[PDB]
Amino acid sequence: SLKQRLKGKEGRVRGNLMGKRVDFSARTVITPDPNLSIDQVGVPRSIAANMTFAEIVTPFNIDRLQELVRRGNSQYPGAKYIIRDNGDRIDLRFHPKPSDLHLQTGYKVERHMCDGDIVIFNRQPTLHKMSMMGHRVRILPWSTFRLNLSVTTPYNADFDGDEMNLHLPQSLETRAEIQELAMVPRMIVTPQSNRPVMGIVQDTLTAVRKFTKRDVFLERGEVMNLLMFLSTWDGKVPQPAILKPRPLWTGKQIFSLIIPGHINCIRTHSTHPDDEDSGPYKHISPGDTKVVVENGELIMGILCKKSLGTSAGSLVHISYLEMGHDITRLFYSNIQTVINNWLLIEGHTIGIGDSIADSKTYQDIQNTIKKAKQDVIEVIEKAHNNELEPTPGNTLRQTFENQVNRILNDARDKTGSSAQKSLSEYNNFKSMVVSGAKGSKINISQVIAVVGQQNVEGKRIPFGFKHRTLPHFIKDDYGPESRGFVENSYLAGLTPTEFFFHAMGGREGLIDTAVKTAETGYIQRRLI
Amino acid sequence: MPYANQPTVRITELTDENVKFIIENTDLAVANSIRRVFIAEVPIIAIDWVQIDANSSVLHDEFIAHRLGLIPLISDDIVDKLQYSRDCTCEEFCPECSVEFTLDVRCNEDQTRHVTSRDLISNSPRVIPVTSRNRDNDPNDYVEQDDILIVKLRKGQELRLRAYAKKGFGKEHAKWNPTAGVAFEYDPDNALRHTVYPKPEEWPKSEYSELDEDESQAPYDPNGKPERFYYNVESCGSLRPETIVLSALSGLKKKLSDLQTQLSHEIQSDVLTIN
Amino acid sequence: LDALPRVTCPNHPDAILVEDYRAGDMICPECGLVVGDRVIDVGSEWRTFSNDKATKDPSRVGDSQNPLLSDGD
Amino acid sequence: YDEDDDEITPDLWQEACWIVISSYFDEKGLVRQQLDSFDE
Amino acid sequence: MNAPPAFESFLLFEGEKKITINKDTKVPNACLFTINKEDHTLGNIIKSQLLKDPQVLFAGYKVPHPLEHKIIIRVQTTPDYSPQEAFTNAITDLISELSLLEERFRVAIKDKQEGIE
Amino acid sequence: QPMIYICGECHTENEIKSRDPIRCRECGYRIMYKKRTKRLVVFDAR
Amino acid sequence: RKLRRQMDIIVSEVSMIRDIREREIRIYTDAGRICRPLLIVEKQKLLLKKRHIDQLKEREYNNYSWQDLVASGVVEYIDTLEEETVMLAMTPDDLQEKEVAYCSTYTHCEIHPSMILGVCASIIPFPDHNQSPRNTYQSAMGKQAMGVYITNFHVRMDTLAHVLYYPQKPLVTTRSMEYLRFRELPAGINSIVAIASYTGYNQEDSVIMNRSAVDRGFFRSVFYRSYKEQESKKGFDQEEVFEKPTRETCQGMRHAIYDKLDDDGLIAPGVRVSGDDVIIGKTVTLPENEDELESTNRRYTKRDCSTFLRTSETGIVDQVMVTLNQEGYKFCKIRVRSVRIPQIGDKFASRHGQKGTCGIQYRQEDMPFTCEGITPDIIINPHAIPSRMTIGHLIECLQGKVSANKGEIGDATPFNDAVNVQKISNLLSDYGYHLRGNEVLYNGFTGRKITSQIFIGPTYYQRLKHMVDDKIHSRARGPIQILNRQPMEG
Amino acid sequence: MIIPVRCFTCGKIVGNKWEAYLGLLQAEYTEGDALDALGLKRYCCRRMLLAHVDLIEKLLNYAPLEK
Amino acid sequence: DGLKYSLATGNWGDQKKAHQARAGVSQVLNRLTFASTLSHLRRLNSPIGRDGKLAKPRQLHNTLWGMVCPAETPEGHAVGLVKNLALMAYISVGSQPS
Amino acid sequence: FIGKIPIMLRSTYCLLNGLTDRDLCELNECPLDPGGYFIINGSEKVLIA
Ligand SMILES: [Mg+2]
Ligand SMILES: [Mg+2]
Ligand SMILES: [Zn+2]
Ligand SMILES: [Zn+2]
Repeated sequence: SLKQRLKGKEGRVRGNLMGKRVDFSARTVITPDPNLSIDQVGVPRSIAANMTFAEIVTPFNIDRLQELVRRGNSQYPGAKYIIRDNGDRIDLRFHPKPSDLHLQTGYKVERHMCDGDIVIFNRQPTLHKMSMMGHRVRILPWSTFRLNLSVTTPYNADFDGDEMNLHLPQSLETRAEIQELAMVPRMIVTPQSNRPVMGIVQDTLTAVRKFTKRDVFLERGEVMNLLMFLSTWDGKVPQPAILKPRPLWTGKQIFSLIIPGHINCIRTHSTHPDDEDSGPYKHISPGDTKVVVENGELIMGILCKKSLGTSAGSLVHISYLEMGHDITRLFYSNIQTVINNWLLIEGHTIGIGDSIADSKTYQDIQNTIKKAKQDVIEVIEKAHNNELEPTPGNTLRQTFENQVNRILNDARDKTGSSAQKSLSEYNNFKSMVVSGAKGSKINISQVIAVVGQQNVEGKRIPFGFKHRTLPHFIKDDYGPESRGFVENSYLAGLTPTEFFFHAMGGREGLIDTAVKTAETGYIQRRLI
Repeated sequence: MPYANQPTVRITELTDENVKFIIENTDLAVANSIRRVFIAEVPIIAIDWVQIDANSSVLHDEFIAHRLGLIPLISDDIVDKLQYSRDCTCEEFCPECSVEFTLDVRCNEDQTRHVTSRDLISNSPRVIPVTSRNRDNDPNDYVEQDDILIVKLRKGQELRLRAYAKKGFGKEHAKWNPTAGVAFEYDPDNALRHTVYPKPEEWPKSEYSELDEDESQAPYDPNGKPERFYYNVESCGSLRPETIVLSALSGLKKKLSDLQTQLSHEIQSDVLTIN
Repeated sequence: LDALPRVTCPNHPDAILVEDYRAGDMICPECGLVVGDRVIDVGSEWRTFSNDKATKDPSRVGDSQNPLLSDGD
Repeated sequence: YDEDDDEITPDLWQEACWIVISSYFDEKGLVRQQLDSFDE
Repeated sequence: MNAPPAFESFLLFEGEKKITINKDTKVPNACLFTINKEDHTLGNIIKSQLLKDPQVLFAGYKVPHPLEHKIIIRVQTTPDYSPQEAFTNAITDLISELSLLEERFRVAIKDKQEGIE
Repeated sequence: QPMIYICGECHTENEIKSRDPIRCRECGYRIMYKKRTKRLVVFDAR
Repeated sequence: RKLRRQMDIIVSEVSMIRDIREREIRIYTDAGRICRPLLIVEKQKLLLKKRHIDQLKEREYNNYSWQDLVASGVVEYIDTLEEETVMLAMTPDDLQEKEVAYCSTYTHCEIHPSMILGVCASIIPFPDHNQSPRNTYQSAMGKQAMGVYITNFHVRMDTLAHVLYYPQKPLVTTRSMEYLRFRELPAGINSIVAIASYTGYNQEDSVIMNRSAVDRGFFRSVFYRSYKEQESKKGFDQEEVFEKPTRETCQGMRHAIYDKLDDDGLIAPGVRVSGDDVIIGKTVTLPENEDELESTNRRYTKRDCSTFLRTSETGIVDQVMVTLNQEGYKFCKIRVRSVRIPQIGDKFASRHGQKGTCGIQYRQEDMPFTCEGITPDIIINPHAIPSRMTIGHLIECLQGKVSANKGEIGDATPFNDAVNVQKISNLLSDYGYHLRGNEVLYNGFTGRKITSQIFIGPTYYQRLKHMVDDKIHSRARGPIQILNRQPMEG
Repeated sequence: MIIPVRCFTCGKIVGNKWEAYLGLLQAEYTEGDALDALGLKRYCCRRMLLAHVDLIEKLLNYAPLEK
Repeated sequence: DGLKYSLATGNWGDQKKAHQARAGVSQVLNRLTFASTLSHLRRLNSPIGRDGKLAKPRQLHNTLWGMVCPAETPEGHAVGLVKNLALMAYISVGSQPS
Repeated sequence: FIGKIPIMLRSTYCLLNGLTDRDLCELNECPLDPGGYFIINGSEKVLIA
């Protein structure tokens, strides 16, 4: 019917007038490219040659453009079409003597994109305004859009094969407007929550804390190599922190060159280290776990998510307010380049080694598990005698279920705390958690110590069968394993019940992810 | 120039396939680059152009062209007589910048036939054949010494094609590799701490770490530098090991010399702040 | 402008007019003067959709009804 | 041959069990569910 | 295929130029050398030869992006000794040192092995 | 010039150079195959 | 129960359950119940004995089979309603342990626990060292890993097919795979993989790859697309015909060249085609004369409707088949072969669902090498491991290392007493490596060692159908929808 | 299908050693040792030859004494 | 033709008595890889309202142990409504109760 | 004669069931295919449970 065609999605208003498909567009897979600036994007030659931009001929650019017409279309940096002031559009493939087609002021020439045109780059579903931003193209080999790794965060891209959409504006008015407003350097601090919407991430994030540690010393030869990558270097090599026996630069020192000699952050330091609330103030071993920046020089302390990351009070945020977006943009590219290259001599890895611990730790953990399991039997024995005495705000069943959950959670937390402590300094796993790169304390707990009580809908595994969770258990067994506690860890394998119970809890995460995308998509739409 | 560090050599072991040696009093960058040259820059001859007349095997066409590319070629003859295809005055190919190979086989018998390098012949005189059964089977028999099963055929199936081998090198395509591999090691006791061992006792001592035989594991030295590099190049069979290394060194010498001549040409005209 | 039929080449009388399907343009072999009114087998436009749910085909706007066996349709 | 009387060692290394499991797949299809229904 | 011909990785173009030399402006008696169509193989060793020389104040190289074969070498020397001469000497000395290695190697190879042929 | 048309499963040519039915004589099968061209094609071994 | 085990009541088709707290017994003989085989344990011991196992081994010349085994009444089929009532024991081990354990009442026993897994969850190694959503993600990607999918693929004309050149059977296998014929027909390759950061082209779910490996044929594959076209009378005064279309007679004039076609009307095997070439020339003679008054000249008697590219940059025509279809009409299929070499943008995954794009490729020169010189074929970024916790990825890898040195295929059975961490590491050290897999790695650009040792070793990897050249796309002007006047769908 | 000439990883030709391996295993059961006698000293090469599958034979098996 | 039609299209009934109640019961066999074919032949499907019914018939109920594969569903849309048998699983073809 | 019933591949009425590996290999139909799927109009069509 006519009404139906008009109705909703794919209807004349919403699915067509309000949102139509457009011309001048490109779409491909993305891969990471440290070597680009932030507001650059790499574009495949095929995509750059097929798409076009209309330059209008002036007296002082005519000679270059005439050369461009002469290159034709068969080679890359050419022209597609020439448009006469009369209104005629002319193809530049069929005409046998382009040289005979003399240009003059007032003709428009539709040339292939080249290194420096501005595009709108976009990843749907477009969640917030920073999800669609203007970039400079950079033409290079092989067929994906290549974009600086730090831009992943506003976009939510995970080069696990995510797509991007690219759009090329056509007039000078839309190019100026994009260049002034939509550009990525303008997008750095978000108006949503007045914080930097993009921080240093992944390897660069791990490699930097490791680099800023005061144990790192570099020879004159390796300092030159890092200095070589830096863009805004002054040309003066800084006075080495150690003059003799042999000349050496500290990690923090070379880092002081990559920040704009002006930013003045104090505090932001909060790694786990040092202490919680008052330990460093006992005696003032001015310490090394707390970061200090003065006069644009990193004075003491290593970097992490707390200093370097998206946190509203960072090096990147303070620099943005202080130096201004263009200087913050050279600072982002530079920090990655000096820090990726140093990582290049250093390396970073993670084997099974980072997940295994010592014999004493396992005996202690197992002894911790044996105590918790005995206590659960103790609660059950107390419960069957009808002497448990309900808590003032629950029923007897609820008190029992609260109480065993308190103990089994308490058990995981004790063994979890025990493994993080038993680990050493060299565990690459600790290096990824501590920098704030990926993972968390609870992740470490799960691979090495113990996985714990699986859950569904906010409580322990349900009695799917009559008074049992799996046919393997005895009826009415309220102990730990039977109601879905996983006693082992992902380093030591799981038992069949644990594997199946783990599988129940992993699923609840898949259903939540599928539903959530729809309702948020709808709630957002109603608001705008 | 006063700073040139002599650079001595010592050869430990040499066979038909291996060359094991130590270079001493030279720089790490020389060691790494000479190694990079052994893989990428050593020229060789390999099949590069294949045209297929009739192909009825149970394997598709490009699959055959690919397998042919990868077979090694006895380039014992100085590949320098054979110029690069790009430079030669000839249209497309010629005897002076190419070698020609030809293959024609069919399975007339009821049993399965194997296709191998012995059936593939150089139209070009016998000085540049495939690696299998030429200068000798080496009393060390490789039962069939078939080099490679190119494909298999049955009654009625046939394969007729032509191939043109040319000079090219490793940093272009992997087929142009003179090496099956190359071992490279320096400072096997970690005296310099260029790598940092947590729990140093769990590492197995290397073949050259035997000096102090001591289980003490790595004596430190803070005033050290790299010295004494251990190599072990192994040939793929396409060229004798010492001849690969000598060709690499000289080719690299031609390459730097070219950079000097370009650099001199730059200062042939305007002085360009030469002094 | 009723004498269309594809002879609308102003500079010189036409012999053949070529369709550059990919560009969406009508081009003339021996000069350069597109004259678009791009028919891209306009027949192709209803058959554009595919990846969106179909089989039963909710977006169909016409049954073939086989007219070349029937006077009426 | 079995007798349940002269037997004294009924145990057997359940790593033997793949021989039981193989006899399942070796006899059954891998996809009998489809086939038996159509035959029925 | 969007990918380049594989030879494009090293082959100079008819319009491109093998080396270009441009002076710095930030600091005196410094220069920057650009080599086109090259890799870490040339760049890394020459950088090391220049560091060996005690009259070089600074020397370093990088390739700006791996997909576009180009390298740059920044060198800086004392204000009485041009970076061009140091660059020339470092290369010529390196050719000489390699040739000594080459000569010493063949002689080492000759030594008692009758299987060198 | 003929168009060969190698037969289904006997692979005797049928010399179909007209508007005749694509059925291969002698052999009952009626699926075909056009045969490789005598035209040469070049493959780089890469 | 005694009759069903005696075969007097059809075992597979009859379930029988007693619900004692409601004092009723229901029996079902209907179709559509899901049931599984289980061992019958009696008197707290197995009813199956070693005599039967030797009888099963005897089948290489004996006619004794699984059906004989069921008739011995040592196994029963138990559906989910009946599975609610049994006391099922995990293993014979536990059933022995019972002298100290809490339960001594078992009735059935699991023939093996990994059997709770379906086909795709069975290709994947050590799945229990995987964080549970990883196992779901692999089972999906497993359907997308291309391989050689049947063996007679040379005479099939599947609309679209993807075949890998050199599959390899998984170096570390699950026992279950012996029954998926997976060894016969593999899915990926046994690659040499390192978990390192490198020059950071592999951040965020991507990979650095060895270019010399893609060159030596590694993960090289062939791709076939089949086009079919029909002639059809399809009306009283319409004819379709295979012919060489000419601008002298036909009406279509599409600038695509028709020169490559044979006189018949479709191109012959071996010709190269591109993103403009016409594969089959069909024409539709339509009006016969319904345009009276000298309307002949040219481009009159018949329209063009031939089939040609739009598709892609494509490859070589493999096969052309002329036959006739179910209707009787002359009908064609033409297969076009292309050879996909792994390139930046293609997607791969290990068996843990470590899927990822290829970030850049480096020649054998640059890759960081070992003592021997084993340069990695892939470098996965270490950060992929910790949040995702596929530790199984590391265990597969360490186990695969032992398999390569021993030369014996390993065993990634998900439930065994093979104390995998300690025992494998002990074996791996005995072969002369660092016991937990690290290897002292060197830097390809400067020859210096990498300061941290890199966990390096083999792992089975998969190439996916999602090649990058298939998904690339762009537009400038182009076709317009005149019922709507906007650009086309894609 | 059919052994890759040269091991993907290193370069060492490995088709020259195939049939000899299959022959030796048919004669002598010591697969670890069989690889060693063949000369593939190193585990990249050992996975190559070890984990390869000869699919070519099912393909040769088809009726196709015609194509 | 009435059966041939149903199998080909995927529709249900002879078209006169609806078709929407058993949509998509028939499919083109996927063959991307031998494991793919083998998986589709072992597919199990589970009827629902369409695009957004959240409830218990979507998660992992305990009775699946040994019948349906615990971890193998599509990663979106029908994220638990598409199940697969395990390996040992069977389905009774039915029999006369007589 | 009343109609034509589609046959599910390699079931007891699909003629391939009575043949061995060599015979199926000779018929150019793969021995390792699982079967159980209908073939309609040139397409293999599988039912979902
Ligand atoms: Mg993302
Ligand atoms: Mg990410
Ligand atoms: Zn020549
Ligand atoms: Zn090796």
